[PDB]
Amino acid sequence: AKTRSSRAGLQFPVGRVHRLLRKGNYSERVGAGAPVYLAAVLEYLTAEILELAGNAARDNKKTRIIPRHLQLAIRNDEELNKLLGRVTIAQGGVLPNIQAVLLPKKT
Amino acid sequence: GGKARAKAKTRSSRAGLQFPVGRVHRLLRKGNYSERVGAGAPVYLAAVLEYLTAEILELAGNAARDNKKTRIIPRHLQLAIRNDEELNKLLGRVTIAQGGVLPNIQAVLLPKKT
Amino acid sequence: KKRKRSRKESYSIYVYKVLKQVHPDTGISSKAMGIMNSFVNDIFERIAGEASRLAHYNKRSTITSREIQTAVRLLLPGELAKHAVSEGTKAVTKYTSAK
Amino acid sequence: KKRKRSRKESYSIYVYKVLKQVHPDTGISSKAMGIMNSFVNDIFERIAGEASRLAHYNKRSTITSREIQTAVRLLLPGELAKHAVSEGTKAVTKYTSAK
Amino acid sequence: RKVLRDNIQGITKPAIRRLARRGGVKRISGLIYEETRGVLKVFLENVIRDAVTYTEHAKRKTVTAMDVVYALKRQGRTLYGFGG
Amino acid sequence: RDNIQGITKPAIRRLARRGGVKRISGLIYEETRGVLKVFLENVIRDAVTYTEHAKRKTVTAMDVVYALKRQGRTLYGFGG
Amino acid sequence: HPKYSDMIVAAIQAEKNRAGSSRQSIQKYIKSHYKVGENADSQIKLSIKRLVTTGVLKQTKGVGASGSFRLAKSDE
Ligand SMILES: [Ca+2]
Ligand SMILES: [Ca+2]
Ligand SMILES: [Ca+2]
Repeated sequence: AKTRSSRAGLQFPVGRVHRLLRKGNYSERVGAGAPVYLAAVLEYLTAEILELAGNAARDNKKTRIIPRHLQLAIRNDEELNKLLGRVTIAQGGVLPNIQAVLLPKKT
Repeated sequence: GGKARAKAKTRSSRAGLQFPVGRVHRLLRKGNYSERVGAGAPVYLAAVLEYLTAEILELAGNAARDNKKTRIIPRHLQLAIRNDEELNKLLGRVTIAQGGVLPNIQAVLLPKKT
Repeated sequence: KKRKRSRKESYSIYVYKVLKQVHPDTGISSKAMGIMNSFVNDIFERIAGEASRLAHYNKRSTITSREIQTAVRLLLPGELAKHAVSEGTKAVTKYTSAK
Repeated sequence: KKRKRSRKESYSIYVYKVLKQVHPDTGISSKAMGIMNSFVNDIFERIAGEASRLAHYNKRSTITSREIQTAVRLLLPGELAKHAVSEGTKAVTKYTSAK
Repeated sequence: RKVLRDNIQGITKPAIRRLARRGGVKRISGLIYEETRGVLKVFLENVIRDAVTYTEHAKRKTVTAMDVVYALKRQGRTLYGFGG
Repeated sequence: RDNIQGITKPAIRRLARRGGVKRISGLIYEETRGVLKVFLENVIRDAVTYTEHAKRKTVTAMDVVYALKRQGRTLYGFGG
Repeated sequence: HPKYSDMIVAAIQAEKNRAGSSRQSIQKYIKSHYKVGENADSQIKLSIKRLVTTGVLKQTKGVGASGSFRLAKSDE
C-alpha cells in the first residue's frame, strides 16, 4: 500500500487534493489525473516562492524565512507579482521605493 | 376512488412569481453550488431575479417612453442603469453592448458662458 | 427536412412577462432582450456562488433560502438589498402558505 | 487532560519538505508558514474554480487533468505557467506508469 | 456592557503621517489628515459590515478572523496570513 | 501585416470624444494603439485558450465573453 | 394513508391463499383501504421489486418478472 504522491514523485498530498476537489463542489466527477496535476502545480509554485523568499532571507543574514522575505521575493519578481496582484501579505511591508523627483539634486 | 386526487400546479404560481422557480431550482442542483438545495432557496432566488429585472424594465421602459419609442433598446437599458445610483453600483464592472455613455462634459472644458 | 438548432434556454419569456406587468404597451429589441438575459444569468451566478461559499464556509451541505438571503445582503447595495430581501421573504412566505 | 484540540489541517509539513529540497539550511517563521498556507489555499480555489467553469462551459461532468491544465494556462503568467504545465505533466506521466 | 466613544480621532496625525511615509510621500497638506480618516472610516465600515454579516449568518456573537478574511476577499482585498 | 495602423487617427479621436476629451496630443494616437493592442492580446489569448480546450478551430462569441469575464470586463448582450 | 411496504404486509398476512401470493389478488385487497391513486399499481410493483431483493419477502416460483411470493425468507 503506497501513497499516490510517491507514485507521482511528489511531496504535496495527491490524496488530500483529490478529496478537496470532490468535496469543494467544483464538479460531480473528478478525474484521477486532476489531483496529481493540481498537487504538482501547487508544489511547483510553493517551491518557486520558497527559493526566492529563502534567498532574500539569506540576504538578510537570517536563517528563517519571515513574511518580509516572502513579500520581497514576490514583489521583486515580475510574474509572482502579477499572480499575487491583489494579495496582501500580512507583516510584509513594501519595497523600498522613493519617487525620483522627491530626492534632492545629487551633485 | 374516494378522493385521492391528482392535481398539477406550478411552483412559481404558488410563490406568486413569473420567474421559473423550477428552472432555478434545477440550475442550483446542477450548477456545482452545493450537494443539496433547499426547498425555499429557488423561490427566494427567483423572487430576487424578478425584482431586479422588473426594476430595470420599469426604468428602461420609461426611458423608451421619453424617447417616443415602444421598444426598449440597449441605450434605454444603459440609461436606466447609469442614472440610478444603486443599479449603477451593482453593474459597475459590466459593459452593456451597444449602450453608449451618459452625456458628460467636464466643466473646465466648456467655454466661459455668454 | 431541417431541424438542427440545439435548443438553448433563455429567461426571455419571463423578461417579457415581467415586462407586460410594468409597462404592458412597450416591447423590447432582440439585443436588449439578450442584455437582460446576461443580466439575470450574471446575478444568478453571483448570488449562487456566495451562497455556495456561505455554506461551504459554515460546513453545510445545503444552500437554503437563508443563504440566498445572506448572499443578497452581501451582493446588492442598500436599498435594492432591502427590497430584494423583502420580495424574497414575501415570495417564500406565500409559497409555504400555498403548498 | 480536558479535551484535546480539534484537528486543523494545513499544508505546513509539505511546505517544510519542499523548503528543505530548495534551501536545506533555511527554515521558516510561524507567520510565514501561515502565509504559505493562504497562498496554497488561494491557488487551489483559483485553479479548481477555473477548471470547474471549463468543465461546465463544455457540458462536462468531470474535471480531468485537462481542465486543471487549461486552467493553469489561463491563470499563470508565462514562465510560471510553463514550468507548472511541465511539472504537472511530468507527475501524471510518472503516476500513470507506476499504476 | 458599554457603548463606545468618538475614537476615529485616535487615528492620529503622527500615524497618518507614518503611513504616508511608507507610501513614499515627502510633503503633506494640512487637509490630508482629516480626509484620510474619512477614507479609513469608510473602508472599515465596508469590511466590518461584510464580516459581521458572515458572523450573523453563522449565528455567532463573536467576529472571527475568518469573517474578516472572507469579507476582505469579497471586497477584492485578499489577505494572506490569517487563515483560509 | 501591420493592421494596427487600421486603428486610424479619426477612429481614435472619436472614441476619446465619447470619453469627454477635448484636445489630444499627437503622441497619443500611437500610445492608444499600444494599449489597445495589449488589451486585445490578453482577451484573445484567453478566448482562444477556451477555443483550444473545446477542441475547435473557430472562435465563438462565448469564448470571447468567457475571457472578458475572467479579465473582469464582463460583457452583456452576447450570451452571458 | 400508510406506506406501500405497510400495504404489501396487510394482504398476504390477513388471509393467505391464492397462488401462495400473486399480483392480482394483492391489488384487489389493497385498493379497499389504501384509497387508490393512479400510481397505486406502479409503486406496488416497485415495492415488490426491492422487497424481493432485500430479504423481507422471498419468492416461491417464477421466471423474470412473473411468479409468486411469501413473507418468511427461505430457511428463516
Ligand atoms: Ca448532487
Ligand atoms: Ca537551491
Ligand atoms: Ca390516467
